[PDB]
Amino acid sequence: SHMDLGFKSGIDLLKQRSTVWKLSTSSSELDSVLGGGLESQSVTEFAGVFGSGKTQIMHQSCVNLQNPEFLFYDEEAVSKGEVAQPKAVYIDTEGTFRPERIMQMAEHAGIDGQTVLDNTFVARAYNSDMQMLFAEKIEDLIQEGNNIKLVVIDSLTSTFRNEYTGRGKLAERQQKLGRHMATLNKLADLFNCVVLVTNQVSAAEQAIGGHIVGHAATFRFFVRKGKGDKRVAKLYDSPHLPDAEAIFRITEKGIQD
Amino acid sequence: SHMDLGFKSGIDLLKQRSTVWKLSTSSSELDSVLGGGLESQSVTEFAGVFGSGKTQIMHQSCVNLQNPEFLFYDEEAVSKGEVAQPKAVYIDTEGTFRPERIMQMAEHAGIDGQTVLDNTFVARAYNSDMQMLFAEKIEDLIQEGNNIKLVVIDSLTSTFRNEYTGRGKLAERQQKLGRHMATLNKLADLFNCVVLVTNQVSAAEQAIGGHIVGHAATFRFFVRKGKGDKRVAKLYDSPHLPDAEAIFRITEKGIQD
Amino acid sequence: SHMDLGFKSGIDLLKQRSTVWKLSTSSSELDSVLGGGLESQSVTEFAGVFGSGKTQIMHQSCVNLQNPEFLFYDEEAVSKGEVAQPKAVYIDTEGTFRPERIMQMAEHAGIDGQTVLDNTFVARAYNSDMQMLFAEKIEDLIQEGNNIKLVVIDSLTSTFRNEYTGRGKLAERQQKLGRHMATLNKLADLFNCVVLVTNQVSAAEQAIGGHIVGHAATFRFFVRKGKGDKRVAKLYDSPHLPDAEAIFRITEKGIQD
Amino acid sequence: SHMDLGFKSGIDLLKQRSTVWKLSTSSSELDSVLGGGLESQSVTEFAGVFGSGKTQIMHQSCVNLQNPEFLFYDEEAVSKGEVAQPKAVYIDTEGTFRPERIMQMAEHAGIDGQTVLDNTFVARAYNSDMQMLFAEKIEDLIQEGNNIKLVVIDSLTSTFRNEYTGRGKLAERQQKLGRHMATLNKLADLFNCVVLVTNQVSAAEQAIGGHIVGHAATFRFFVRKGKGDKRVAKLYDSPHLPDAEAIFRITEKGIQD
Amino acid sequence: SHMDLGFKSGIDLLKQRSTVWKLSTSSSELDSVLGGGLESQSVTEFAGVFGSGKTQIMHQSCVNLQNPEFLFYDEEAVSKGEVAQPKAVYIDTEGTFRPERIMQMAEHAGIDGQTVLDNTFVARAYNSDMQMLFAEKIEDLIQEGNNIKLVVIDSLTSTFRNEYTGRGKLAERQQKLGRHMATLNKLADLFNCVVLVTNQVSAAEQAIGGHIVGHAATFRFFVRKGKGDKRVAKLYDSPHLPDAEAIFRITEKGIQD
Amino acid sequence: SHMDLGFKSGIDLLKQRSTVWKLSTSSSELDSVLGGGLESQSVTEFAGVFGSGKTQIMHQSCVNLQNPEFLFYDEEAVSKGEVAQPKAVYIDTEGTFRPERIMQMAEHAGIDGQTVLDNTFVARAYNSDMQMLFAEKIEDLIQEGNNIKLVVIDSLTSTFRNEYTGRGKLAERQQKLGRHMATLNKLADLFNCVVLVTNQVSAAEQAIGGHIVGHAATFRFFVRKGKGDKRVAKLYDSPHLPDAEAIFRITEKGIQD
Repeated sequence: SHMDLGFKSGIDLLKQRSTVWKLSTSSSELDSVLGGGLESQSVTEFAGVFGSGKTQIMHQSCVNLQNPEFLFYDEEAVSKGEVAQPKAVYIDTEGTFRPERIMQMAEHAGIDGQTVLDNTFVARAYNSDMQMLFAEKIEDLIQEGNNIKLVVIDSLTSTFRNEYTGRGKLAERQQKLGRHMATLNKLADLFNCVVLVTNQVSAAEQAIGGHIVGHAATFRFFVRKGKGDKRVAKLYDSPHLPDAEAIFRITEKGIQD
Repeated sequence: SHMDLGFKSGIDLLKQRSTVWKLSTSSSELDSVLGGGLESQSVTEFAGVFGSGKTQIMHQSCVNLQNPEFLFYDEEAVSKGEVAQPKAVYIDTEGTFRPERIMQMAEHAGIDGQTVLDNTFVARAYNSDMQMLFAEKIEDLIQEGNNIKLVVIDSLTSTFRNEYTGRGKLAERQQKLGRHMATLNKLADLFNCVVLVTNQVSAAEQAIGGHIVGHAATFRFFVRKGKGDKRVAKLYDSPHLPDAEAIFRITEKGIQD
Repeated sequence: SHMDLGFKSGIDLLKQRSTVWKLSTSSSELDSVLGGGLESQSVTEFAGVFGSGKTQIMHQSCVNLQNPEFLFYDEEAVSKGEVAQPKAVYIDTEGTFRPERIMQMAEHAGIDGQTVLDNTFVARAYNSDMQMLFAEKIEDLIQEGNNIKLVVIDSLTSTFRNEYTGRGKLAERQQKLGRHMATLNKLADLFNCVVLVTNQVSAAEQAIGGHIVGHAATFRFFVRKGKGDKRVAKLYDSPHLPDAEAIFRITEKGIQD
Repeated sequence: SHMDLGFKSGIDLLKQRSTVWKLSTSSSELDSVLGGGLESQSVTEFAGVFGSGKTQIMHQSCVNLQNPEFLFYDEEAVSKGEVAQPKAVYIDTEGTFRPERIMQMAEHAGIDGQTVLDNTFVARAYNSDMQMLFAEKIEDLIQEGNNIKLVVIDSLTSTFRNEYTGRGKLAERQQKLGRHMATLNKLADLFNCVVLVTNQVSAAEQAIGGHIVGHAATFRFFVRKGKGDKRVAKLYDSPHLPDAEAIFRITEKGIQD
Repeated sequence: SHMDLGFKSGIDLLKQRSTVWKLSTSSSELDSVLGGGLESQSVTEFAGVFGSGKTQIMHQSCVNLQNPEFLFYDEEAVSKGEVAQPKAVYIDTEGTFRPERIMQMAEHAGIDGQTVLDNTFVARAYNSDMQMLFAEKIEDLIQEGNNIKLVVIDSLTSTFRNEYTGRGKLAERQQKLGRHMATLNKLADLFNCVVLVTNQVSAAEQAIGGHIVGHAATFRFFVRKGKGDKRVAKLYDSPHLPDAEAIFRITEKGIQD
Repeated sequence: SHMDLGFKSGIDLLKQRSTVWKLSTSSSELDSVLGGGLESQSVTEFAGVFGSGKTQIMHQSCVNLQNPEFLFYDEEAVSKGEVAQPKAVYIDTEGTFRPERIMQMAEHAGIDGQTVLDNTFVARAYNSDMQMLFAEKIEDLIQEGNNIKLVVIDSLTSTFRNEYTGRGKLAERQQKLGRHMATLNKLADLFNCVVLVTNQVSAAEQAIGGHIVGHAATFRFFVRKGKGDKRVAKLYDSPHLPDAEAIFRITEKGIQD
């Protein structure tokens, strides 16, 4: 009864810790910094400038979800049915979803592009209202028998930024964002899935949204452009992992190395 | 089912791509820059100064909609009925609709002007509330048996600009705009129509409304005055078309060359 | 069913045009500048300083409405029944209605004063709420069988200006005003009557209200004080008439010359 | 029918003008400046500094209302029942009602003080909400069978000034005030009574409340202190009376000369 | 019927003055300056710095209410039944109620302390809403049969001051305060009880809350510290008493001299 | 009857004091400064910079709750039943709860860590709404049969601080804060339990939230860093204890000295 009130005993916390599964990024170093891969029941943020690869990682994650081998879990804790026919939701904030990139990534990966597209729900959000409502509707998707295992918010803050210009209404912006973050954390946890969000950085080195976002994101990264198609992801916040940097590349095959 | 919620599988996206039809502008160069013509399912923005041709293109579009040969589409994906007895909605926020100019453009196009007027609904909006409400009521018009295939918003921002003065209400202005842009995209998508919007520019060049408007418009142009009756439309934003310029003219015949 | 939704076809607009009737101002020059007289289906604004004659023109219009020979219309487009037993509504925001001036003007015009006073409804409005509500209640007067054919708002902006002092509530002011402008245009349109409004000006030359008012008034005048009882009305905005000035007098008889 | 809607024909306006009655102020010169006495159906304002005699005039009006001979009216237009058992309402905003002063003025005028106190309702208002609600409830007092013929608001702006400090809420204060003025004029008009209000002045020389109050007060005075107990009431605004000054005194007998 | 609407005839007002009773403060000088003691049907305010004795006066009053000889009234206007089993309500804003101080004052006064504690209702208010609701619930305590004859608000403004920072919120703070003052005056008046409030002062010399409070407090004191155990209460606002100072002391017995 | 209305007689207050129990902090000096231990029916605040020991005290309290020898109470006033099977609520605002730390503290204290984890409900709050709602839901946990005797709010203000930036919202922040403080006090009082909260400090040494928080917290500490693992807890606000400092240490066993 208590868990229905949003509470969890210390024992409930430990138990649920065993049902955590992870999704590979197709990058050795990146998976390593992640301590296995992208964790479920948590929100992972990739913040950087445009072209840094935040969106590539999002597309790559939708493809990988469709490869049974890219999902790592404790067999005696997570049944094979729990992760069967896994579906992905991609909330698109600026029209960044590219089906052809999904195909390309699928092909070079030996996955059926057709299947990734068929199992990835795309929601085009033109304002913060839609963005937040789509997130909440993910429960409805799961209620219609869709095993949503990956939620992608690309991007987390552009609609809020575009709607709240002026530090005179920043509090209203922060509260709405905090509400969205609670929703994102709620579905990662209640539906044992991984939630990923992309974000931008401001002038001195912080992801947009302040602490309201930061205190609510379990894993946080800054993504920088190396030379050429190289990228470096820096994990600077995680509950128990060490801060570390991982280098990788973005090619015709997607995320690699 | 998922579609009921606003989500589209990647496969659905590809499928909807096939039903996109285009409307000619009566200018080869502009049509070529558009990659064929003004696209259904998208919001196309024409931004420029007063007298730059924005309103003329809107009128030309209403006339052209009444000539079957001016609509281009895949006869394998779009039935004749889908585009039969097509009608236009012209939401006029400053009193720019001119039935006599419609008559003229039609006459010179070998199109009956009476037919254009009989199939063009004009909605005079004196404030932003009326403007947004009219846009929402387009669904009610369709539901009455009117095959709306062209929606013109001339102009998109004059009302919002006349109401929200001072950067102290900008947030509210931006949120109302975002709501309007969402509705415009919804009409274009759910009813497979072409949605055109005219807009102004501000001081190195930007269409009024910032990113809330920009991010939500699929095709964006800046229209400039050339010598005499000449004009140049510069497409600077599109999903996959190259950024190019097209020259054309505004004559007694309408848009030409 | 479309007109029920506030939409009108191009054809409906032309048909609309055929039923327009005009009201003489008693000034040959002003009538000429107007293209015959004050048009129904449009809002006509007279802006200027106190004493420029705006209020005098409003009273003169109420008197002239009671002279069948001062209403010009196409007999084959408008029945004598539509313009029969015409009544006026005068919404007064500063207590400028003078029954004695009505009497004096009538007498000197060979019109029965009592008939003018008996067919002129006066509404004293002390704030914008009353002002706007009276305008909306004009529809109710009509249902009860009153052939309202002339609506006077003297003055248009006095109350809004007295309530929304400070450019900090200007946005709300502009929106309330836009709502009122829409209602005034609706009365003129739906009930085929002439709507006149008085207004003030400010510096380097503009009627109070900005574009929210400007875009919503079809005929716009600046009225200036000439020498003695002479006045000059300058039409600087109309759909198709030329910009021109008219000189007249305000005498014991009312508007003349 | 049109009466229900707040509208009145020019004829009704003239008619109602015949039912106006006046209340003597006990001062010959002041009664003369007033054109006979304080008029019913109008709001009369007395603005001045503290100690200028405003409150004394309010008390003297409550006393005089109980002497049948201090009410002047057209016996052919106003019935004796209309002015029978007249009662006053004194809305007290700073605890200025003084029953002993009523007693003193009454006896010195040969009126039974007990009768005055017995027919004078006092409403102590501690904030603007109470002040306004009390004024609206005067209608309910009349609806219960009380012939309310005099309404005193002492003072009109006191509570508004105390509540709306800072000019960032001035618009809200001006609108609330405008709503209050509407109510005061409504009771004067609908129940044919005299409404008196006291007010303060500020820097040059203007009653507090601006035009919102000013356009809504039919007769306006500035009361000044003369030598000793002498006072001068200056009428600076009236519909058809000349602007003039009246000197009078405040003694044990009340207002005199 | 008029009283039901909040109005009172002038006769009513006089009838009410006769039922006024007073509560001794234990200080000869203070009682003399008050005209006999703390008056019922009025709000009495003691303003000053921390340690000036405001709270001690509140405590002494709760104790004194339980000694019949400390209540002064006219037997012909107030029945012994009306003042029998009197009870006090103490609204505590910072946790200043001290049962041990009550016991002490009682003991030294020959009054049973348990009787005092048993007949004193304490309400700990942590914010303005609770403070305001507690005052309104006093009516409910009375309806339940409790003869509430004294209400202490310690302090009047602490919560309001803690919740409202910025001159841009001052308007809302003043209106909430005005609503609270209305309630305090209403219970003093309707239930014939004495209402006491403590307040702070600010720079030049005024009690916090401005005129909204000042205009609504019938008796007002500034309480200063003298030498050692001495304190001076200065009555500077009363409807009919002279402005005067009372010196008293805060001792083990409580208030004395 | 009055208990329902939120009022407590002075006798109720004394009787209430009789049932207060205290919880050991495992620090002899700190327990001494506290007059015995953390008191039920009160809110105790620990303010200090990050790493000062606040969160550690919260964890140590959850652990100590499960050792009956650490709860001190009057057996004549409090039954073994009231404190039997006590449970704790830990509202986690930044993700600071650590089950492993709970295990370690228990283990080294001779307490079964599994028992502590099993009887401690954790609530992760990502915004002020959630934070406040969990607090209120504690009534539900108790209703469902859980003997909640310890409530931890870690931290009290990080969410409010992250949501309300700028002085233009400070009033709204203070009021939300006030409501939350009232709720915390209410559960401490009604369910006879200990309520602990952690807070930050700013600039000239004050806990965040100002007086709105300060006035509502019965025991207030500023916790600072000594040398190495030493810490000093300074009690600067209590109802009857002396202001004093207690040095303690944070080690593998937990809070000690």
